[PDB]
Amino acid sequence: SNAMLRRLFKKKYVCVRQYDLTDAGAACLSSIAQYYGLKMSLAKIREMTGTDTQGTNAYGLIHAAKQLGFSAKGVKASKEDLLKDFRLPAIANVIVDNRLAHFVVIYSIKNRIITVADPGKGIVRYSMDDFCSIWTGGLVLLEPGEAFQKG
Amino acid sequence: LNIGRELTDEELMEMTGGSTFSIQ
Repeated sequence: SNAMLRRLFKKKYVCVRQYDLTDAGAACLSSIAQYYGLKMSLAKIREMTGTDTQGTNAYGLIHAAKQLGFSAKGVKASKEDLLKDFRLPAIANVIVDNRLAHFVVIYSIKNRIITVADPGKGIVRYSMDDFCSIWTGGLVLLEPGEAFQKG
Repeated sequence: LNIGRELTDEELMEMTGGSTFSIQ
């Protein structure tokens, strides 16, 4: 017994307190951070990312994350890539009916179903058909750390 | 994770999570 001290060997629910729907961008960043134990609240993330209440852009999000030492990259991946090496909590850009733009946190994509954590919703799982309809493109992939595998 | 390289800033400026499109 005690072969390996698995850090966070259990899945938990990150209870992020929502304020406004524009906070969604900061709430996403918060969700991933707190998921790995990093105490970064969407409130503090809002002032960190320079959250614009008319257009919270991914440009500010990624830079502020990296200011925390939390490495992030803004990449473009297609639906086919979702079935490749997608195993990240990630801030993806979705636009509903070309009207309302929000960020959703991707957890994993399996059986053509994309498991997302929408800051405005609970835990919703969209099929490729549903997801690609609103998801134009744009994923801010987040690194849980640099050499965080070590201890 | 390394999926690829990051794109131009304009792509990130285009990406938004609290914005509204089709302004009309």
